[PDB]
Amino acid sequence: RPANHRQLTFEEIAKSAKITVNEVELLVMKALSVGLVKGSIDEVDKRVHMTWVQPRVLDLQQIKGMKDRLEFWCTDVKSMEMLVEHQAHDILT
Amino acid sequence: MILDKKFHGILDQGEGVLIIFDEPPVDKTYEAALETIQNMSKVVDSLYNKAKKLT
Amino acid sequence: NYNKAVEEEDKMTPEQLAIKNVGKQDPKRHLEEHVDVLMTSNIVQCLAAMLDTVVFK
Amino acid sequence: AVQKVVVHPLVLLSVVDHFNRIGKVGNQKRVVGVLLGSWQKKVLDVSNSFAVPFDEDDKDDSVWFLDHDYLENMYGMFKKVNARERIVGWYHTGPKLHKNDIAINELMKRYCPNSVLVIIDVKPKDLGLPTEAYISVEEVHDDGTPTSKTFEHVTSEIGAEEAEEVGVEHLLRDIKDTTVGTLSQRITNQVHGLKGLNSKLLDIRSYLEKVATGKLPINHQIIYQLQDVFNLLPDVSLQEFVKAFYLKTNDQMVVVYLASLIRSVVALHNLINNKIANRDAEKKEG
Amino acid sequence: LLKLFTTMELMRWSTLVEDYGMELRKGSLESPATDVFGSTEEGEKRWKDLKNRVVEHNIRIMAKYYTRITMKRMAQLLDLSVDESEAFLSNLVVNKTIFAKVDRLAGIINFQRPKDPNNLLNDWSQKLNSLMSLVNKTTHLIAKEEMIHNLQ
Amino acid sequence: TDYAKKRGWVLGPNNYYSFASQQQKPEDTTIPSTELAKQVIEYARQLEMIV
Amino acid sequence: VWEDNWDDDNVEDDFSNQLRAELEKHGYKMETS
Amino acid sequence: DRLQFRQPSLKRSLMPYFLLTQAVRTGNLAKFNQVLDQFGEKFQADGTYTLIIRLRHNVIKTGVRMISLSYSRISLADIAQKLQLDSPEDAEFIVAKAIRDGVIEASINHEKGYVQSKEMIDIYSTREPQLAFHQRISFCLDIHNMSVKAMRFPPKSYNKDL
Amino acid sequence: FLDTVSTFTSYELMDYKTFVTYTVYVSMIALERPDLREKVIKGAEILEVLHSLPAVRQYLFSLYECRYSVFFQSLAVVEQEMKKDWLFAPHYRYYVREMRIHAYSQLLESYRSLTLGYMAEAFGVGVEFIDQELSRFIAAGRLHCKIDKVNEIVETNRPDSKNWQYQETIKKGDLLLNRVQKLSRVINM
Repeated sequence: RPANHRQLTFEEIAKSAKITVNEVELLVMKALSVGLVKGSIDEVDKRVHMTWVQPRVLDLQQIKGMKDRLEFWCTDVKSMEMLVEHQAHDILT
Repeated sequence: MILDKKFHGILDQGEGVLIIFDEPPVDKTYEAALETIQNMSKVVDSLYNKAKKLT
Repeated sequence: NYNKAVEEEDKMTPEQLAIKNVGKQDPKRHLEEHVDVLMTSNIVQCLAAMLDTVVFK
Repeated sequence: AVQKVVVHPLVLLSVVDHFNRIGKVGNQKRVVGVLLGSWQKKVLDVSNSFAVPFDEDDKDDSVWFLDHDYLENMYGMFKKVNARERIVGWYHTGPKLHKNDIAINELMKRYCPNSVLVIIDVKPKDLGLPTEAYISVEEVHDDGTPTSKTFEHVTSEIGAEEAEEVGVEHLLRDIKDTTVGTLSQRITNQVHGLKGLNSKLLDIRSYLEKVATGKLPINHQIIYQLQDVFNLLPDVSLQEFVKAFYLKTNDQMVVVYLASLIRSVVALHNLINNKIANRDAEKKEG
Repeated sequence: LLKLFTTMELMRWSTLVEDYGMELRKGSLESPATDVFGSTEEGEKRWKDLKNRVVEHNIRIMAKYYTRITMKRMAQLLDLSVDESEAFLSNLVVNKTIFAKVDRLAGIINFQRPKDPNNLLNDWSQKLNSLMSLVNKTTHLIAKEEMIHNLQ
Repeated sequence: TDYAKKRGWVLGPNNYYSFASQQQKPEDTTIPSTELAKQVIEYARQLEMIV
Repeated sequence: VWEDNWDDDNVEDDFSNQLRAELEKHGYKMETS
Repeated sequence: DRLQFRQPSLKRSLMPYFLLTQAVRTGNLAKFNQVLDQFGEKFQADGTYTLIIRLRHNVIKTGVRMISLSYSRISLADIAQKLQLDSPEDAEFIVAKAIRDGVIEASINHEKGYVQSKEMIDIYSTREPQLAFHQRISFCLDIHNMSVKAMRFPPKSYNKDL
Repeated sequence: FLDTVSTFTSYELMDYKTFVTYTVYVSMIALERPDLREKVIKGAEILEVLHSLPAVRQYLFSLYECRYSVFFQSLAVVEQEMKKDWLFAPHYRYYVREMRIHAYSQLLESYRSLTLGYMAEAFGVGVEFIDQELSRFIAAGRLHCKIDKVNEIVETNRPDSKNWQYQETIKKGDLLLNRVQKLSRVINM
């Protein structure tokens, strides 16, 4: 999930890794100890926030989503360029 | 000592919550207020010159 | 600080301007410098829309 | 080794001479010129350069023609008249990177030290910076491909030291200086969207084309960092930056007070002279 | 030494209890352990202040990470009383703990979330992230654009 | 009876519940930034029109 | 200064009906309230 | 009241009306209702007693307006008993009529019979400021901008003849 | 009254003890704690003349010490002595209200939330009187923000520094806006 409330909780980690709640602190401590993730969470209730990460293998849904979000970003920058430049070029030049 | 304004802090009796805060940009509102107060005399003096030259 | 440093004399200007009104003795214009100060101050206004575009998309 | 380089417009105007002395023969191939500079200091500074007869073949790409006697004679005479500049590398005007450039650059890799490569365009239609410093160094690849010549992009800047700014400014008489203010800023704020739109839009087409219709692996490993950096901004909700918008908007209010108050001060001489001058000129006109 | 080098994982010292016991038992190497424990009080200060030194040093290591370890639960996993943890905080007041945030109602501590001046902190982070995306995006774009040229 | 078909609310255990009260989500600061940019365009226009 | 006479007249005139001074009554209201 | 005028005519002319014209601010119904007709001769004998018979019912409106300038939330005993009106119906009704105006905000609550309220009338400081004074910036820059036109055109009207 | 060092017993207009007795009100009320600590507390004038009347020392150390238990019990002497004077009587209402709101701003300045127990025991007065006191001094006096009464504990916020420190110029902006509208009225007429 690249967007749409990336913030998560330990229920998915404990559910997918069949581990108890007392070991998730050592799990994220080892995750930060390896050095592949720099996740720092300022949570109050138990939550799981992550940071920069690399797939390193493959992602096809992120290639298609890369084309969708990339074309959306490009047409939005173009829409702002034509919007501002449209009348701005005619009134200021 | 808080009434003496030696540090940032405030007391509490009902809840006992301690809060420490500060306002760094002090030189903005002072210079701005001085510009407004000094320019008020400019506009008033202008109204005195125009009010003198007209009526 | 320079604006106030000029306004401290601009407070004394309406006296002479209220006494003589004939001839100019000070070679300083006191206007184009403040216009230039406004030009340097318009960078915030011109770049505010830039930050609006960077934040927006 | 080298973090940034300095390229003077004299060599690119020498490429303009390369496009001037053609003679309408109909070849206009990638004429290779011998780039000169100062390799002593860590930063690279190109002062001037010269040319060398370079001709390729139509069908076979591996054909390359250089000259050692002309290079040693131009370098000997140029070093005799100016010993402060020596050979550093070369440059070609071809917009496409051919495979023969490893053999062309390999000669100046054996005889000369590490040569820098610069790719430019034959037509001044590219809006981007025409100069790209490509260092000739061998890098180890993670996938296991054999070690080959790799062209790493080194940043470049176009600046003049003492006189070329005066000469260019005198020959143009149309370009403007920095001139901080309204026009020089709003022009950038209007055309910058096209300055990024033509480059990014021009790149994503061949990119998306070579994603599905691509072969001959192009080091797909860097694409993970590409989309990763593209995903380093996952549409922040701007919740925490609201106070920053209050700070920047407060500075905007400061600019409002400065504009209204300062312009109100400027209105003094106008809104006074307009009366005292018109009434006295009218009462004393006749 | 490797566990004390860096990235000290939160582990139980009971596994090290028998390691120190056999460290006193074996005589082939590091033999003068009884000479280390020669004095009746010096060895007790070295042991108590040693376990204190690591139980504070690991706090100094995890203080860099902003993961909010919730030391209230850590005191439960470590099976120790909160009074000596308050004494550990009495060692932090001289160990430069001025960059922290505590709570009156709960016991959770916060080593982050400052006043966050938008002109310095968010400005710096936005500079590194935005500019890093600008020049970093600039490298692989034309770099890959030059890598795809070899196919012709 | 008439207000149950006119207002269209929920009927709890002998109590009237109120929904959709102060539940509106604030803006994402995207549109007001665009209208602020347009206002800046109007500021360069009106402030610099005669020139 | 006639600007302050609005508040001074507001509280002064407001207390003109009853509890004008009220400072002498606190000494008797301490033990009773 | 009389602040900038010092003459011994409006004082004696205003003495009978003084105690009541100050009594309007506090707004006591039962006592001042008898105080008016107690010694009231001239101001009620002026004729047809129209504006004063409307004032006797305007005391509650000036009082509830003094509440509008006063705290917003209404209690069940303290301020309801203080205003001599113990009725949770017209209290919440009039307060709701003050909520629909848009100048202030309030709320209603019922847990054990008393009317509770969070009484959070905190100003827009650090609470959506851009949407708060956005129209203030646009409007102030529009008025000051047409003022810039009002300092650019008169110079043209000056140099028009020369 | 900063030059009181050069003053002497002048039987012409006012005695020295009457001059100090008259300036102790404008100095005790019209000044804040830093102004007193810099002007009078640092100066030896009040330190020398406090031995004349022991009451003034009580009204100065009690106000500076924030002890209302003796301040309200002994304030009746200030109320009775404040009036029955030639020039100081007609203004006796301003010193009372100004001093009460000054003390309420003094104690309420360093205190964010205040329960009715510590306030009622500190001031030594019933809650029913301070209720209408604060009720009249929040709207009429305009000293702080909205008061809290959900738990019978006075709890204010006072956001008068961060945003209001910049909003102190909006009054000169509106009055200056009407003044430049008048400037537009001077145009052509």
